[PDB]
Amino acid sequence: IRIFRSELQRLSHENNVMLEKIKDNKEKIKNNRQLPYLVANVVEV
Amino acid sequence: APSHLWDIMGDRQRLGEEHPLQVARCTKIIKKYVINLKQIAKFVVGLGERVSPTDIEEGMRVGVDRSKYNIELPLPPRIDPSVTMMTVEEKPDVTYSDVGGCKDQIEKLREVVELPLLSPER
Repeated sequence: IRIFRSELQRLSHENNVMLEKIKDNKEKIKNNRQLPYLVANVVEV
Repeated sequence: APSHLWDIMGDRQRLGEEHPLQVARCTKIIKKYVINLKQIAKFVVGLGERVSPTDIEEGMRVGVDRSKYNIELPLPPRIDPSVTMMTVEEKPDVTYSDVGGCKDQIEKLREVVELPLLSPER
């Protein structure tokens, strides 16, 4: 009984560790986004 | 003679890159600024260091740097026409006393033109 509840409890902990990597990637995206870009016309999707 | 005094201050205003700005008219204001160049090129920029947020208005020529586009100084709009610059004269030779006669073609003009300009509170 305690084994099934221990895996689900550690699942939220492992998600928080990977969430810090996602937040660090978003900071890299925000650093990669700087106001001076250019505008283009979409041809085909 | 005047060229010698201007060469002293010409170190910061020439060697450094400030003046080489690309002037273009701003279109959309998001408070991201969409500005179309003279070469028909659209881009996105934002405010500067000393640039005030209330100075940028819709449909105004805004100079930006050619390398990394950023707002630097605003400029008065409608810079294209060169014709109306010569239409304004200065100090006409004909004076107010050159018009002869006591008739009504004088007093009627000064009351609807000169009167509201000189005494708007009347």
